[PDB]
Amino acid sequence: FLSNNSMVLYTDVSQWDSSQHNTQPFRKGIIMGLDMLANMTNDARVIQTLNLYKQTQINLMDSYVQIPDGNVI
Amino acid sequence: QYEILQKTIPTFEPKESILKKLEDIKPEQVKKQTKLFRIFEPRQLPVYRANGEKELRNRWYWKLKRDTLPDGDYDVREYFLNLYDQVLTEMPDYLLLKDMAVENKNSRDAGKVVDSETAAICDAIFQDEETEGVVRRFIAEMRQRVQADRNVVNYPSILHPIDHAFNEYFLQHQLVEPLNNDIIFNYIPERIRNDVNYILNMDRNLPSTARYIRPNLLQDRLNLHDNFESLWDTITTSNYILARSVVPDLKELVSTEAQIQKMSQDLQLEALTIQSETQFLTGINSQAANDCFKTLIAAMLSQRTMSLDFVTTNYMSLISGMWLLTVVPNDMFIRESLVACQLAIINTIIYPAFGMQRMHYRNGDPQTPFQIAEQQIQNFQVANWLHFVNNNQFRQVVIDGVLNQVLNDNIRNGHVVNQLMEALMQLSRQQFPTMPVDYKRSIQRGILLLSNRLGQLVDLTRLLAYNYETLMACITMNMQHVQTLTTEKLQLTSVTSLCMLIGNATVIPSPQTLFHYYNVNVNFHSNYNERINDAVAIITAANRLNLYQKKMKSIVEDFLKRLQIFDISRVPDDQMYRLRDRLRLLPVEIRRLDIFNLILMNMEQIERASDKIAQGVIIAYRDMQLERDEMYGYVNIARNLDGFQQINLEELMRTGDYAQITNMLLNNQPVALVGALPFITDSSVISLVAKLDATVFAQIVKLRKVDTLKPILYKINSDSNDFYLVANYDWVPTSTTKVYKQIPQQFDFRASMHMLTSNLTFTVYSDLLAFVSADTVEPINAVAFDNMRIMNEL
Amino acid sequence: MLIGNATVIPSPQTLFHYYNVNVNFHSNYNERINDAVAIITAANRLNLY
RNA sequence: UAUAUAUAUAUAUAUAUA
RNA sequence: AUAUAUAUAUAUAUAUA
Ligand SMILES: O=c1ccn([C@@H]2O[C@H](COP(=O)(O)OP(=O)(O)OP(=O)(O)O)[C@@H](O)[C@H]2O)c(=O)[nH]1
Repeated sequence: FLSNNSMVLYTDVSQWDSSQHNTQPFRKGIIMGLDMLANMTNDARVIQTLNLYKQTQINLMDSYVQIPDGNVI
Repeated sequence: QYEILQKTIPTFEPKESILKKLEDIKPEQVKKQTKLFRIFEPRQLPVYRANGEKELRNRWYWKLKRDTLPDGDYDVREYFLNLYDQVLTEMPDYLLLKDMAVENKNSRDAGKVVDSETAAICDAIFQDEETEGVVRRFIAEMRQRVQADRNVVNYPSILHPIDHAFNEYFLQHQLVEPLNNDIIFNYIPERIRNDVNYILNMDRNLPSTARYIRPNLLQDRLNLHDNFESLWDTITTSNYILARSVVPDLKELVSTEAQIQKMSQDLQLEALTIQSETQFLTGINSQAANDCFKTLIAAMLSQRTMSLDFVTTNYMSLISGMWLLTVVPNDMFIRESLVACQLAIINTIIYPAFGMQRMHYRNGDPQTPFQIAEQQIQNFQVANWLHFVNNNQFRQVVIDGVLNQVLNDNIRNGHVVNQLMEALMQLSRQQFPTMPVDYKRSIQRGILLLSNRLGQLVDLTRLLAYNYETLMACITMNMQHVQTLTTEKLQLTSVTSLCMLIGNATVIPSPQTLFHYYNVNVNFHSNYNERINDAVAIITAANRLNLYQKKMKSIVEDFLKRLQIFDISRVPDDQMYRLRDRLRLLPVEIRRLDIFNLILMNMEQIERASDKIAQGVIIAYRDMQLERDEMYGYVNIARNLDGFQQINLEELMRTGDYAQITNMLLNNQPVALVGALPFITDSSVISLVAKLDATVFAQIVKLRKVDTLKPILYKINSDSNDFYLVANYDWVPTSTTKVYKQIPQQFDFRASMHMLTSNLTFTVYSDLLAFVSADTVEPINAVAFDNMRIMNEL
Repeated sequence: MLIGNATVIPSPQTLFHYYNVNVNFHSNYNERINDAVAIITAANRLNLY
């Protein structure tokens, strides 16, 4: 689509991890998507695998990294 | 040895709400009241004679319980909408008086009065030494009257006449109807108890006592399929997933886990390997036959529009699509994708068979390419099947008060397959003149895998139109046929797995999953009409109470909330203020209309008989005698607002143009302000002679604000200081301004006793299909609407 | 399709400021025509080439 | 006079990428 | 006495008492 009436636009975020728009509004957009998908089906087993993929997003909304230095962690 | 480095993550709470399916919506928990609805309470007040001196006896008077009336004439009407929402949640469904009846402490024989408060009143009058004797004798002969043969009682009460008209209405208007064996069987719909295959049985018979609360199952007064194409999409995708749950699995697929072990230990003994008698094709599985049986039935019972998905280069999926369009009516398949499948049968199978030129079908022609190829074709048997597909329509009939769309009579029979396979045989005996011979051999091999299955395809049509016919008896809401927004993808390579993988085993829906599909279409339809009537009764009571300032988005926001299947925050103000113009035009249900008139008739008797709010002050600029009362002594009160020009202080704050009053307050014209003012009490008499009551209005001229108005209500009596001015000097007290305030009523004990009546015992039962225990006849001999059976083919 | 049922009104503090900036420009535009005419005309009665 | 149908094997390592 | 996540293509290799 490159022509003389067209404009291409390439952007690189400085860091895709650890951006402000990725902590809260990215997890809670996916957890909401698995609430509307828990109503689509009827099994006790397709809901249960979709209540585990929701549980890994609740647990990653707060996280901690374990990096040691010297003798302290 | 650790160290914690924690940072501040900004909190982000998105607008959302929980959405439940139709399978788990809790029914409305029934409300029964514990104490009477009391808004007036007797109180002990001192009494003053005509002189002003305090009398030795006291007197009882009706005052409000928790008299919290907001000031200003608009905030009072906002209180009475709030009172109207308080009587509705306290209004009981069934009210027994044996649960709320406490013992009278002293009577002739030890009887019961109807509440703990009205026993606390009648013992307060007995030990009060100042009471008369004939009031005390009336409490002695105050017992209950019980009648066992009609099981009604008559408990006494002591209620205010406004309080009595609210409790008398709760007793005569109850939602309990009697219940017995011959009315449980009327709860089951007519197309199930008049069905041969299901045999209905019950153990216990209910007594002549037991009652049940019938749900208001009248059709949707909102036409939510008319112009609401975003709310009807989510009220049918909530019904399509419920209907998919109750459509049963095919008997060729499903069996228990241990039967695989039970069939593996004897498979080497009894060699039965080609009993299934089918030619295999690549892309044929049984998990798609079980899938296409459920997305053909559950997309009909909820009226989703299916969308066909296929590839043109599969000559068998297009032949199996010929069975699909001739059973399911073409109004359900979506027009952009029915046409591309209805044209692909023409340009591949029908028109090369006769050697005709393949049709130029432009985009968006108003005639579908079966309706344009019954005119262009010259055969008789394939122009008789193309006439049935062009005129296959649902037949909107109303049955048992529920309009539901039955199929054509030939489709329930199976005779449409004998119209198709009579047409699919003449098309196979043609020559295919233009096309080469291997193209003729590629259809004649594939069109004969479907004509060999006539006995198994004349019976799939019977079974598919019997599972749809049986389950349709269990709906309650009115199914309308309107094309929805989002479609349900039915793969045409999954009808081929249905058409040639079924056989000789009726799957009939068991009656334990018909009673569950019916008890969740009642529990949602009765949770619909009890949210319409709860949200019409506030919209009509907002316009009747003259609330011009209330934005009525909020009382439609919670109407869509209590229907548990809608997400509120993705429904804008456009689809919540159009809905207000529909809920306004509806008549409010009779229990809410008869109780709003019991507020509207005496919303001026609750407002006038309370302290800390006075309905406007009048100004005279002349000495006039203030009238003597018995509970106040000497008070500058005015019972009628007559003879004076009125200013409406609801409007003087609304428009805010104070030019009328501040030109009428400097010239000393007699003015009667009208509103709801908080008044203060100035019991001293030497403030009256100093004319304090006139000096409070001059803060309307310098300062524009009128809400900071406190009119003076004098009270001159014996306990007031400096009272000897009234005693020695022969003068009656004269004021300048008097307060338009009403006198509280007297508590006359013998005129306030009311004999409340109710029944003795109920046993209110929640659902009625727990009693009747149904079971199905053996599916080898299971009978359709014809008395011949289905799955009769060998 | 994003408006609501909540009206906006030019408040009278920013209704008198818009008036006192349209008068103060109109009374400045007319007071500089009267200065520029009274010099052009006075350069002609005085015969100033 | 007649020459069949159908689109995503698995595992580890390696490089390019995110 | 011994640390290297996940996905996407691509190539090399491998299956056996
Ligand atoms: O090994 C990798 C590399 C990349 N990624 C994922 O790819 C994303 C984008 O990878 P980039 O290399 O584009 O990240 P960046 O924007 O931080 O790079 P610079 O501007 O600082 O040069 C990363 O932020 C991470 O999510 C991985 O998951 N694993």
